[PDB]
Amino acid sequence: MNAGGYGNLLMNSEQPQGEYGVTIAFLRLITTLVKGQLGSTQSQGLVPCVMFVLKEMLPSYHKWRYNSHGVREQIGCLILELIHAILNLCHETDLHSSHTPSLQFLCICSLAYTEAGQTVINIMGIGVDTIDMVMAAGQGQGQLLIKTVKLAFSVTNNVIRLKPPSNVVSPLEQALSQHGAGNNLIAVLAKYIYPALPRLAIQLL
Amino acid sequence: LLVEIERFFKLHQEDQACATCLILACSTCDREVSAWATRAFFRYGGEAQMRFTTLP
Amino acid sequence: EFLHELEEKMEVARIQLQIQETLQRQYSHHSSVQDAVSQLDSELMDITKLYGEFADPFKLAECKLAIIHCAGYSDPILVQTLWQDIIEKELSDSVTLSSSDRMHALSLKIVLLGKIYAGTPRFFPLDFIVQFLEQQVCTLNWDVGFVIQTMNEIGVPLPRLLEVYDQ
Repeated sequence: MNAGGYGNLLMNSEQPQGEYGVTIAFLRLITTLVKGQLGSTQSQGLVPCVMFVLKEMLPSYHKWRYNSHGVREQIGCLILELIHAILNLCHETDLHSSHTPSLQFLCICSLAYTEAGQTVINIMGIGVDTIDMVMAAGQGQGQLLIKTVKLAFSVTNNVIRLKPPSNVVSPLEQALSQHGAGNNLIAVLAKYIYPALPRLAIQLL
Repeated sequence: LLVEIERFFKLHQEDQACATCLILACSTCDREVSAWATRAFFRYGGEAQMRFTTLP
Repeated sequence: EFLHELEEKMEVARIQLQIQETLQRQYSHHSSVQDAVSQLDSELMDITKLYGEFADPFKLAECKLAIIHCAGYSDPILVQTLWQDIIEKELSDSVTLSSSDRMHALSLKIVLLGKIYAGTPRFFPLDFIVQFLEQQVCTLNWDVGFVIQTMNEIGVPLPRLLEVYDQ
């Protein structure tokens, strides 16, 4: 028909309350779907489309207001997770070119082109400022924070290696140098050890 | 009678109504409504009323 | 805004003219109940009044449909339910020989109403309607293109029809 992701329009209007729940449910379903592609079914049509929503979500993320930062933690982590998975899983699935590469390709081009670091930076900043608290970190929140941060670092990491074969290079690398560390990333390892933080941060560097 | 042509039908008869209906359809300077209606009567008669037919 | 009032008026007035015209054809009516015509010509009427009083009692499904267009009543169930009645009524009059004859009349009835509503999607759900029509006509002799041709004639574009149909 003619172009139209219903979920995007419906969700984008506002992001408090149930609307957040709706988006989260979608993201969870979408993520399971990519995993499902591992098993495989009619992957190719659904799959790229999933990224389209995911990518819209990730950059729209900056502006959106969330119920809470923890909520924000969950959404960013999962959305980013889907995009991370798409790049990685793509090779394994068998038909021909791949069901997923179209999906994955959109991912690479997206960051490769109009590049908004802010979603990535946001995670970097949040992780920097978690509360040094034993409880209510409880470690459920803490685990989410590490998870968003870890997943984000790995994801940025994936982009960078993937970038030179194509030899995109340029801005993402520069942006990473800017954040890098070059101040905030370096700080990250101090915060936790790696109780969450250091290996991922160092690995990225 | 164009809107009810039963009255014409009653007095004049069906055949004559058909003939006049044909003339109106063909008739020149007539409104489209008139021509179409007359054509409709000629072709289909009155729906669920007067039927237009060969009978054994 | 004057224009706003004027156009709405023209629309409602037109409906009465249609209802009035049908009243003549209808044989359920009595000449002495001329009062209805007097009422029709006499003034503009409330839409609900037109709908409840005239359309339902005289089963003018087409009119009812058009009226709800102007009202802009979206409710799909009610809109669809009305459509079901129109289709069902059509079946009653038919005899079979006029598969073609009915074919034409059916297309004729649909196209006319279709032209008026087709601009808006609520009364004329193209997606919902097409199958409905096919299903109806299916219990009849068939030539391909009979269903779609009516929509094209209705005023629907080839491009619009194509995407929905493909879907």
